Amino acid sequence: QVQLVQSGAEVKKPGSSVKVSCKASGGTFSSYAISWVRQAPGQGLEWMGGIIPTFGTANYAQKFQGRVTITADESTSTAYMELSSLRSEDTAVYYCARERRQWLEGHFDYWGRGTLVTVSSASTKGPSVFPLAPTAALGCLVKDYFPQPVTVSWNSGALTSGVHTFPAVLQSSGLYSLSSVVTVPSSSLGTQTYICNVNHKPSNTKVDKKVEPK
Amino acid sequence: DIQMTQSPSTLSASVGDRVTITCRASEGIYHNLAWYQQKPGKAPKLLIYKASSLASGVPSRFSGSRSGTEFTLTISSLQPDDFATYYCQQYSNYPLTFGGGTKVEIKRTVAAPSVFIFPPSDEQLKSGTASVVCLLNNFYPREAKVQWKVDNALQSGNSQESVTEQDSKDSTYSLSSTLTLSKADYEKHKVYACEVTHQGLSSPVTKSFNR
Amino acid sequence: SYVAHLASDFGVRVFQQVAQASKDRNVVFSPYGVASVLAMLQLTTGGETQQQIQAAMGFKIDDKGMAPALRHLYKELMGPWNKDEISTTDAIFVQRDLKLVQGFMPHFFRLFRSTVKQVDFSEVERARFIINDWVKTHTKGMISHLLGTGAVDQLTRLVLVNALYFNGQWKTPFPDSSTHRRLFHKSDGSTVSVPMMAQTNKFNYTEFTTPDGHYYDILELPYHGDTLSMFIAAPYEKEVPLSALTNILSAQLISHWKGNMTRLPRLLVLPKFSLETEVDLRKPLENLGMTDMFRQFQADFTSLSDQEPLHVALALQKVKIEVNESGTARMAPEEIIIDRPFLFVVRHNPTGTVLFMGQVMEP
Repeated sequence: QVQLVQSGAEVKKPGSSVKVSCKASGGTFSSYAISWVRQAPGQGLEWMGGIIPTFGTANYAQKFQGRVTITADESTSTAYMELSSLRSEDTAVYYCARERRQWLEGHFDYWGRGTLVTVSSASTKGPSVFPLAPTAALGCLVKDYFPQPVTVSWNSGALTSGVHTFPAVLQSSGLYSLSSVVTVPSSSLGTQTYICNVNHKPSNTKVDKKVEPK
Repeated sequence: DIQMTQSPSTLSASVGDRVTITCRASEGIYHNLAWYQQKPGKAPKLLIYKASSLASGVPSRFSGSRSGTEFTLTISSLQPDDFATYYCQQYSNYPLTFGGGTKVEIKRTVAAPSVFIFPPSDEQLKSGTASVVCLLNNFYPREAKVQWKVDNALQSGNSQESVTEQDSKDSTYSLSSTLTLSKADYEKHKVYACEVTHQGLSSPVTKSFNR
Repeated sequence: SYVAHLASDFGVRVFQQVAQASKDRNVVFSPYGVASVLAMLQLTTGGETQQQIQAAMGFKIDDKGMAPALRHLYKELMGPWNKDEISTTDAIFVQRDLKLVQGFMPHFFRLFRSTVKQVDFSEVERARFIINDWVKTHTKGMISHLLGTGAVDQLTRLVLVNALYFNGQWKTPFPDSSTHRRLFHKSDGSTVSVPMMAQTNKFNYTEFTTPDGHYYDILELPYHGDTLSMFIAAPYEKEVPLSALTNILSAQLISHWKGNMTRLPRLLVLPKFSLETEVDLRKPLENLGMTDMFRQFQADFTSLSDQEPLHVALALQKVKIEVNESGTARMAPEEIIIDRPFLFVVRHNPTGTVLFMGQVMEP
């Protein structure tokens, strides 16, 4: 019945210090090691360090030396991980891992859900909606939005079939663009309305653009 | 530092097939190798430890073996729950290093893409930036080459690509390459095209517009 | 160094003959001890008997500079580093009335630099006493009474004894609080609850394979000042017998283990062991082609004495080893548990001398 509950997702400027917590229940906290593994978007896993709460002192990776600080409060039964001098390269999902074996720090059986740490640099800008006018295809281009995510729809839930919404792509400019497309009958073209509903909650932006052949 | 090399990067297989994925260490790591499974937007799950030992609650189809400094994870009969990314990890010396990863995809029939070219909106065209979108609809496999040609001159370093996850219904891929230029370079040039090279196409399909 | 390698090589070959006889039993042997005593016996021998010993050992003691290097090796192996950790003795007992060869005693003292002990074997109980007293007074009473001395007769004219005791102080002692009782898997499959000590440290660790293709691991355990060290070798899989490792043992392989080692972080669970072994060297030496030594008339000891037909009436080695927490935090990804029969080697690293070696089948 081992559970690992982590703190909420955080968005920070490239200053800066981010501290993620990990509540462990239920088992002996003092004896077993709690490690921190990170995962960049569309990339592999990376170990940062680990701690045996009774030891007091944590093990670290020479790559992150002078930045990371791994602590564990035995009374609170929560392990912490703070990362100083943050930058765009630190943008990753941070996982809390626990060892099945006593006194060792090697492989992990128990894993936490993950805490997303976004590193920007960006204001909190709304999305610029542009249409892609024309079996036939027509789209909806979402541009320069921050932060992620953005939920997009067509015909207000009316169309699920043949619709592809691509993942966000991050631009050189520190901001995102998305695209959405739909495969519809050409016969239906110019005779049926199509509208793309873009919802961006963090900045509270709701745009409903109509796509027509022009 | 022990470098973990995983072969292949991407693997395509059918349900009930035997799947073998390779891991390689830059130096001897004894039997101290762990195997993890990861699904999109989910935490990694340990399957194998000590190269061949099976973790608690993990099914029989999962196997592990050691061949010197190379380790292989075997799935005897591939199941619908098995389509995920797999990572190998070493626990011989610090730092604890993970592999590049091997995604296991559904084997489908070779499906040629439907190529569509979208010019920029006049709105946008006006706001100083121009975005030209090339759409590749429902194809297999994921391997596709998209080339941008502005007045028959090949482009480089000014376009961005985006791929969708393998579909739940037809298990096909969708790709979108977006060429981004200033409104002022858009307007000096005429012909805009995107050449698509794919297995399904016997000859590279090029979709062009004049503006 | 070259003589230290030759001496250890011969000694590991004698151990293999002792180990193959026991097979399922605990054995503690001194490869240097048997080489040191037979290097001394080479001086007493002549003809067919001398060439049998010289061929099996791989060296002649009268060759230059075999003996000065052998003396320099003892001075080296001995003092001032060993805090009464190791206690050794070599003794050649000969008949008191027996007329020795003119110029044997000054030649034996010139090369060792000790003497052949003279005792009267007609006084059987006093003769047995002096042999056991020599072992007790020189090994600090740590070695129990000899059982082989029961072969001492009136017709006895030549007795060979070599006794060694070792209980070394670890460089990093095992904590007493960390010593727990754990199951030990015997060769016959059965399990026993034995006290096992534990420590998390950076150990010199390596992996090798047997001819049949099986993995075996070697862990290096240093004693204070890095002078002495203990190697623990055992196959990875429990289905693999320790004999598969013992059958391939050599002084060159032990050096390869040391050369291929890498310092790695590990949690080591090793059992506490105290072994005492008295070996009749007759059969292990006869199996190595040194048959003449123990034959009534065939034995050629003409270099020592030619007054009476001489031959070895008794050849023994009694070794006692003690392995505990100390003679008198740390992070690790994997643990090593020595819960199956293992091989141990006590090595003197600056010269590569294999002082002790054995098999712990049941601690």
